[PDB]
Amino acid sequence: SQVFGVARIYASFNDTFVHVTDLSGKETIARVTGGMKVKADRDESSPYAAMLAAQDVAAKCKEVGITAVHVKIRATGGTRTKTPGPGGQAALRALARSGLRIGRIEDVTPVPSDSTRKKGGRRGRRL
Amino acid sequence: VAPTALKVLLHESKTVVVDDQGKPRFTSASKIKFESRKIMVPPHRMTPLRNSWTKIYPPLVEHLKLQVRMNLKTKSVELRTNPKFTTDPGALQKGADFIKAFTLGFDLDDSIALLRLDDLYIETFEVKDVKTLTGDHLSRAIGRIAGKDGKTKFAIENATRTRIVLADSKIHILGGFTHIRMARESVVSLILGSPPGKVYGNLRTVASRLKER
Amino acid sequence: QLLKIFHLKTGKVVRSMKISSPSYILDADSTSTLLAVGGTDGSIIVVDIENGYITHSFKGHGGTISSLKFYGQLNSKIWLLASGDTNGMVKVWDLVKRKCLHTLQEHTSAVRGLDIIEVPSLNLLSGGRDDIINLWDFNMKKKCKLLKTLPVNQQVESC
Amino acid sequence: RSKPKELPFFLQLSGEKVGDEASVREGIAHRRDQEAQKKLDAEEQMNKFKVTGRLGFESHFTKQLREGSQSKDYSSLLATLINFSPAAVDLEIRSLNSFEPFDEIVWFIDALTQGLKSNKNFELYETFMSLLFK
Amino acid sequence: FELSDVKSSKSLAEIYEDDYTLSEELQKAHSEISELYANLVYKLDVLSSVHFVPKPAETPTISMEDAQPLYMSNASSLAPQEI
Amino acid sequence: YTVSKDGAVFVWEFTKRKYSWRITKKHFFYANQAKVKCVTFHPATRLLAVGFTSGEFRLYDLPDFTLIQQLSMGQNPVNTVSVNQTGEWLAFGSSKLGQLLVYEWQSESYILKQQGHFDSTNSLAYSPDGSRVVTASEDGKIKVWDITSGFCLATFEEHTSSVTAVQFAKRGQVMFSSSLDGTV
Amino acid sequence: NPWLTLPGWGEWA
Amino acid sequence: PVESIVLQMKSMAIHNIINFPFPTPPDRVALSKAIQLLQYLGALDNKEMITEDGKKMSLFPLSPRFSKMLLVSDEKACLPYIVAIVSALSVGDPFINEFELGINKKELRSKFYKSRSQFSKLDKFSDVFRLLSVVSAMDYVPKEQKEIFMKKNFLRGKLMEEIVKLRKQLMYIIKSNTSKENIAVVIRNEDLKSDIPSVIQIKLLKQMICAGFVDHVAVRADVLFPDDAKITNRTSIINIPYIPVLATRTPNIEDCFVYIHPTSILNNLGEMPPKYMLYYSLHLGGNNKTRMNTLCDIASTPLANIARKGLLLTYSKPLTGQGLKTVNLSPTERYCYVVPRFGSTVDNDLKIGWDLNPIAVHQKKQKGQWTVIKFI
Repeated sequence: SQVFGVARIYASFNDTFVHVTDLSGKETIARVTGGMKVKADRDESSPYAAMLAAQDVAAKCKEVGITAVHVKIRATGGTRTKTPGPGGQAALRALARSGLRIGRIEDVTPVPSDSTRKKGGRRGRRL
Repeated sequence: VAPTALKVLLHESKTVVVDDQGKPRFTSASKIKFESRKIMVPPHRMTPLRNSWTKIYPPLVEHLKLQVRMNLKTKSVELRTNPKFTTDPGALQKGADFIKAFTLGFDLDDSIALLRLDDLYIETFEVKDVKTLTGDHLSRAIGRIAGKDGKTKFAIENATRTRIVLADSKIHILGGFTHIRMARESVVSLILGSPPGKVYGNLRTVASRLKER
Repeated sequence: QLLKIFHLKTGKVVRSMKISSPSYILDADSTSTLLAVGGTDGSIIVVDIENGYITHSFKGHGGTISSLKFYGQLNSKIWLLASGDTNGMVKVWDLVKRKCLHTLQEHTSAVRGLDIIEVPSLNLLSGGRDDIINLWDFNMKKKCKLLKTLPVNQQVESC
Repeated sequence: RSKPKELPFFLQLSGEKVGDEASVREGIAHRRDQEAQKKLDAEEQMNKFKVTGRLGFESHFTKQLREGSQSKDYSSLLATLINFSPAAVDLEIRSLNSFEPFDEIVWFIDALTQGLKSNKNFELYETFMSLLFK
Repeated sequence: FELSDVKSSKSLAEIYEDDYTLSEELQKAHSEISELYANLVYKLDVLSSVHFVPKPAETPTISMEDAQPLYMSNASSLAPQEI
Repeated sequence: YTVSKDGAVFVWEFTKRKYSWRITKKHFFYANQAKVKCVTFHPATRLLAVGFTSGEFRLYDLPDFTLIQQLSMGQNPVNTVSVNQTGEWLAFGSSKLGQLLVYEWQSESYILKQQGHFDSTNSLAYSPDGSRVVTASEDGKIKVWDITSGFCLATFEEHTSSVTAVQFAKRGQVMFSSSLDGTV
Repeated sequence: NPWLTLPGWGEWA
Repeated sequence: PVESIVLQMKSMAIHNIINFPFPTPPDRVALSKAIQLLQYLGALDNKEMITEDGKKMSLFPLSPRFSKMLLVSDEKACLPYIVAIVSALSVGDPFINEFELGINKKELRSKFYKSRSQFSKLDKFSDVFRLLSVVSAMDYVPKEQKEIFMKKNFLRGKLMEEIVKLRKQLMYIIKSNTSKENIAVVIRNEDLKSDIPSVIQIKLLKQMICAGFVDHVAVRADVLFPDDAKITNRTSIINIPYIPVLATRTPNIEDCFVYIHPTSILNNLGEMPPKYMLYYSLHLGGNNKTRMNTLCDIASTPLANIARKGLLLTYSKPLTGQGLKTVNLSPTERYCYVVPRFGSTVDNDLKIGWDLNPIAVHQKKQKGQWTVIKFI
């Protein structure tokens, strides 16, 4: 009586993606981002954008028939930060408030055993 | 007798009834899900967990009305939503975040702010993400962030109105989204090599703006 | 998850209730006094429009409700409700007896079209998204037989 | 003028103070409770006192007002009217009934009308009916 | 304006309660200031006075003294131009 | 009924334990630090008026100990309390500021409320008609008095220092005063 | 008829 | 009933009752009496227009008095008691009394005294609940035990089955009007059956009966006119006088006096009877004195709240005195103590009113009148 999904959240510095798919991941159920739900570019990564996106997905998730989801949070990873930002955390909160049962929460950030050089250069970046 | 004496106010029936318009009329019909969260606690934080948990379960079990327990065998803190008592759907996730803040290194009273409010987030990043520092260069960067007697870190905490846990090269910032952001640039500026004194000056400027607004 | 009843003549919202789950199937009887609400939880809620109260609460379906059909006539004791879920499963609920009368599982895909007609014995027309239509005869007794299955070669949204 | 001179665990804090500047940009942004509390204080004043003495339906003044109208002689009412304290004067004028046929107001005007004819206690008789219009 | 460089005793909640609930401490200085000057002026007045100088001196409070007579109303205290 | 400084009221009755006086009931004034300074009791109406050292008085009904009312006349002790024959007027007095207040507890109205000058009166002036006289003290407060009633109608505390002189205009509508603070 | 110990160390808390 | 004629007629928004051109006119006196009685039930306002309660009475088919109790009964699940009561009075008395039995043999009269005693437990001062006791007790008597139950208790059997049937239909009527599913309600025996009413339910039950018979309330003479008739401990209860509220004051007050029936529970009381008693009706039977058909005893504040809806109750001006301050909210709102007066006004000496105990109460100025809202 409980159909499961997979809520894949990608929390980038400049945007947050809330993507819900089947368990397999080949077929998408609903994809909503911060840019969907805000008027200004500066607020795409805002937590407020994230909660609105999650609520829209949660409503769409219900319409399909899926009642629970497995959360696979991730960040940009690679040569950049490995921890999801506040936007991803806010989206996870909204899904819990939406009423969709959360099955399991895992961090699947792309972590390189070895990586290429970063964009900053020697003197650093992120002034 | 004393010697000083004088002298309140004032089963569904299995049938239907058909009304003048031909309509049927029937009798009235007879008049928060269980969820769990796992967070593992690392070794270095559990002794703080032991002596502090006398103050950690009360808010969770009372205000959030969560079902609290931890696994000694797996060394993890467990929270469950009790269907017959729990009322707030977001309490279970809220409790997990509060436990996580303590796990990352924040003070207990600092972590309680997560429970009290709904708009506090943890920002996390690493020193090499800003600039690849190694050997003594990395150590001096960490010292610069902390400052003598931790003064530089406290300056950021008070000015940007957040908290910072400086776990080696691992930085965690707790507060409101804008507030935690403000702290990051000050921390990052120190990493890039700005002297603490010049950074402290900018903290005073933003702090005044914070009070004005 | 709020059912709201609006009276056109008065131009006001007469009644407002809370449903257990958001619903996307609504059915009203020909006599214009009953409303059926089909939620994804498999719960069926029958509401008296004029008096604005729940009359029946049937919870037998497993999947989301996809089709609701009211059968009844003015000055009749034979009022009936038919419900079809997304599992190709149809139930014949009794309003007067307040119980499930017949259960059907021949459809495989979601049932989107339901219809009951009187045989001068009641005939049910069930059609689903599996490109087939099933014709059944039934009575108030324990009789429910399949007469014909018609391959219509189209996804039956309504029949 | 003489009247004598006079947190929740889940803090509902939102907006710029909590750093949610985005909500401010996007435009998203208890007196009855005081009335309800003041209701409780009134009841809390009612339950404070439980005087249970037996008291008459009609006060002394209104009895004379009725009796005087029966006899058309308001001297007893006028004589006691001079004797009340300024407060005891004032409460009675407001307590005067105000429904059709308005008999009570009619008698009191006749009382002060009689008082003026006596040409005594004028400033008093003058001020009572000033309170009457008030 | 000076920024504190030591750990704040008040925890992250506590500043939120403080925000939820010109300065109370500032007027405490004002009141205590006024107290001393009454004491200073008295003693200096005593030492410099030819004649005797006496020493200068919740629940609902009664106003013993009023700036204007009781029967007088506030509305009657305003000139037509002010209204 | 016996009352102590600590704020305890004992009800004594003659009863069998053969018969002797005993404290049947005990009521306590739970004043935080105020101590009872003056007390009076009217047997006919069972009214207990007690003045504490903090400067506030409480009206009580005995023996049920019901708090009829509590008011504060200031921070100075309530020196003396008295009750009328009928029991409707309560007179309170504070010696420090020379207060005298008569209270109509039935209607919560003030029959009398006057305060005397703390200092010696430096100057005086009659109104041109003589109906009123104005007095000035070393405090710096002016007070206007009616001759016929002999009571203070208004007090003015605008002057910071002692008011040295007071005088009326020939019309009498206006009054002028000078003070050592440096203002007229 | 009438008419006629630290809470929860090892266990759920 | 003449009250039903005017009640139905008023629900038809028809203003002029007295001069209406009836084909067969009722006499003007009863038409006037019906309006006052129908006002006493709170169904007409002070200007004689139907109120919300009256409209519900027009829907109920019973007499307007029996209309009133059922309407105001919808509280604290006391309905089965009221329905059991209303059924008993409607049919008649099931009690075969000692006089009818001719036993006013010493062992038989003694059984009659126990049989009344077991049914007397509900209330010492009231007879209407003794009617309730047998009616509710009947429900638990199996079919084979009826006649034995009948013979043992000196009760009328064929009358009793009537009560049970009357209870069944009557519950349908009130449920149909009160319940939102008006026609769909189906009565069941289990609904009628119930356990002993609690003390609060008993009191709740006495005041409901007052809602009907508010006009029919009698005061002890020793309360209203001390020494008018000699009352003392030796006097038997049947000889203790009472006065109705609306009795016209005769030159000799003894004429208005009304007395308790011997069959009433109050006769065997021994102690002094209630100061107010509620009576179904008065009977000239008995040459010595007029007798009561007493139902239940009501106190002061209970009586005030019941007549608050009706126009039989008048309120005095705000009381002032020691601890009697009138708290005021707005120009049209205040809180104070008032001494209610039940019956005739003090000015009205033709009819015989009395004063009730003072009580805390809330008023509001409507049309210049401090209409009472609720007792504090």
